[PDB]
Amino acid sequence: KPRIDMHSHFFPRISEQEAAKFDANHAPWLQVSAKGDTGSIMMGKNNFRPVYQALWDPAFRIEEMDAQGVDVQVTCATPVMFGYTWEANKAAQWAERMNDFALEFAAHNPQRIKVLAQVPLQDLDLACKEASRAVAAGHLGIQIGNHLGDKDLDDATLEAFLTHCANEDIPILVHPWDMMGGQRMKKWMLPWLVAMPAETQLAILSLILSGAFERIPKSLKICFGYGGGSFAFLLGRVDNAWRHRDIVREDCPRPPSEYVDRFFVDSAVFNPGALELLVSVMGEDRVMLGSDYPFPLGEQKIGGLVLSSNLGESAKDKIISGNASKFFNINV
Amino acid sequence: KPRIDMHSHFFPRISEQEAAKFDANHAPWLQVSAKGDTGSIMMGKNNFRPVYQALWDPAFRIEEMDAQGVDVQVTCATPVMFGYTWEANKAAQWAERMNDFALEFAAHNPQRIKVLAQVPLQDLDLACKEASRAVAAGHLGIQIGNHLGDKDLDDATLEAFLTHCANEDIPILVHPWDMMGGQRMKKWMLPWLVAMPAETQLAILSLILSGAFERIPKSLKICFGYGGGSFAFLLGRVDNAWRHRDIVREDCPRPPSEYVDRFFVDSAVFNPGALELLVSVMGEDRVMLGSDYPFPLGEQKIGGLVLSSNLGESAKDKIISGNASKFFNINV
Ligand SMILES: [Fe+3]
Ligand SMILES: [Fe+3]
Repeated sequence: KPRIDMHSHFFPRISEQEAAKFDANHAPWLQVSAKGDTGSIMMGKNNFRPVYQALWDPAFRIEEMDAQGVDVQVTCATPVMFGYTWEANKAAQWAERMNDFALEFAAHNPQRIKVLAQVPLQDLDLACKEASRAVAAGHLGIQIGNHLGDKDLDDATLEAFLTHCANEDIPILVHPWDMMGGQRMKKWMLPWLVAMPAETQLAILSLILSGAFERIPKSLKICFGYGGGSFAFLLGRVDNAWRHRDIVREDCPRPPSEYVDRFFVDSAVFNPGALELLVSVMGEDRVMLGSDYPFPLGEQKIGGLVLSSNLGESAKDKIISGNASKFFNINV
Repeated sequence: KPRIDMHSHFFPRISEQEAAKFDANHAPWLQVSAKGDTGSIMMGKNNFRPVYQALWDPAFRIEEMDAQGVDVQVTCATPVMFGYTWEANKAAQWAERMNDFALEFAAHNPQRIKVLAQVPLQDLDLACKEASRAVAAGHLGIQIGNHLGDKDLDDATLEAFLTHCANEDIPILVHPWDMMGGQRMKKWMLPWLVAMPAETQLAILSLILSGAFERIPKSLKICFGYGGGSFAFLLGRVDNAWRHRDIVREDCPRPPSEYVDRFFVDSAVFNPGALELLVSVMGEDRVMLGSDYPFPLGEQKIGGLVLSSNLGESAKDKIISGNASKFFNINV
């Protein structure tokens, strides 16, 4: 039964001078070492993130895919690539480049590497153009940040985007980015451990409590990275809020727990017990295998947590294969 | 078999005339209505927060305890009473009276209503003796906000504040306030559902990943509110990042999950699976029973979630009674 990892990232071959053509210092580019096994993602003239070959080089990535026993990998842009804050034409031009770079990457092996597209999400019209064009060009769906500055997914622009994709049977993966906190989580990767889960939970709850799921067609295929943050665990607090205060219930007609059937989440939660609570809340039909490859905080043995757990026979195949197969309509 | 609820709040009988002796601009005061069953917390002249009798009336509170099954109850100040932004000598006096009004509330019935004190935490020195006075005065411990502005618990002054408390054996309850978010979480009580649990997790992670537990004595008795937020669910992700990045690891010599035997959490998690995970992570000797009385979002039937769960009879006694009895020094 072919293992599918749906959460993985790539970054293309962009030079410093090319990035500068979009933005002096907000546009990302890749610095590769001369040997070319290691390198670093660069913000203007500034070190952003240390990385290795599997991120840019498809040939290298394929061996590591064999090594982990991963047949098909659905990879997407690095959240830093989004450029949601720039001028729309510059960001729309950017997204066409990146999504093409992505097809170029997967040309190496169409059968085993699948790509998701990015969109200039600050401008609804250019975003809908890109979403459609890129799926036409071969992408299996779209990856978007969880918020545009102070605009959460409850915002009419982000709804109208999701409504678009639902109507065109385009699947969406939502990745947290540009985390809250300001000047509080500077040390020990706290952004990744505190805010990122809260960001994702806020994404989920923005749709639930705003009554977004009532307005959006039930045919939308939407997924949340990293086990939907800390949603599942705090769900009971949400339901309690919903029942005992009216301002929590105004725009939401059903108990918030009833909306678990309207979205998906991936398996990356790094704990046996958290995974078992996840499947208790989400159901075996709504969890997919994501690893966050090939970043240091991604599950280093892909499928490790799932394959070693004590869940259904059917359920295990579902999470590692069955669910991701329908969701992205990959040829099984 | 004595039920102890250790997470509850009060507000005192403060006339604006006694409020103005400190401030008529930020210093909050109590407005008792017609009947005398609804009241209001006023911010000098305007309406901050409306509440019902149970918050300010001890006599009424006793009766609702009697109806609820609660035999002993530990109550602490409401977050708006903290004024950690105020001048160190203003707050040192303001806090002294707030803990006096506290003790006046507890005076009615000391056997059953116990009190915890607030401090001018923005000044270590002023806050330190204030704790000692209040404990010598009748309070069983102290209550602090999780963070002071951009200063989290990884801060030396705070760490020293906790070290003062460990030394002089004063137990602490940490309560999230003034939530992160900026201009984002506006409708549906999102600050209280997303930000709040994230604050508490951060407070816990701040001590663990900084290595603060390597310096603070094992004798510190410190509790985190609301089940430690999303800590227990996300602990696996923190262990995984520790294992895979050197910056996460640098100031924390043991794995993060090792430190769960250094603090306590309350049981306000509103979900039976969340609770069993919480106990699985922390242990039955480290969980205490909290309701967050009398706020609407606090548990309706105090203890309901514990008593209707799959835990050891032995285990339910420790949560309901045992642990709170050792932790606070309450004659059963
Ligand atoms: Fe990722
Ligand atoms: Fe509280």
